[PDB]
Amino acid sequence: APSYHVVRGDIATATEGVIINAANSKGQPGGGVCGALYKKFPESFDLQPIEVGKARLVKGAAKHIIHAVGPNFNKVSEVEGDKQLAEAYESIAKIVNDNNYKSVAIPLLSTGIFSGNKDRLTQSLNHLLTALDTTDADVAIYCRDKKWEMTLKEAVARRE
Repeated sequence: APSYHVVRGDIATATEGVIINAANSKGQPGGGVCGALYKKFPESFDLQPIEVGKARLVKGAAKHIIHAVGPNFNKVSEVEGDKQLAEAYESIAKIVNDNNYKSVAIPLLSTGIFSGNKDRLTQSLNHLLTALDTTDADVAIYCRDKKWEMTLKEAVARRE
């Protein structure tokens, strides 16, 4: 178990060695970041069909990226989204150790577009910490909004 760092930036600037993005069984990061990532790295636009629970890395000549399957809680029950959330985090956590990373840019999922309505970043964070507690690497979390760097700082402070 390491520390936690927050950076307000974008996926298309997440030069942390490694990036995780949503992909789902469609291969495509739901929302809009698909466009930024394409605009700077069309090589990560693999958008292959992926399995359900499995994360697959994508091998962009511009940069290596990681693509993860997030369940849509909006049309998946708590039982299946619990598993799929931990399956994503297992694929990620195993990959982190397999590749022996010290620090990784991991965004926060299930936070509007997959969740639909309820599950939040506080929760996905909790589970992301649980998976990454299993390493003594570090965890670097972004989002371009600023309220999240405040709240994540506040909780990172209360986490001492």
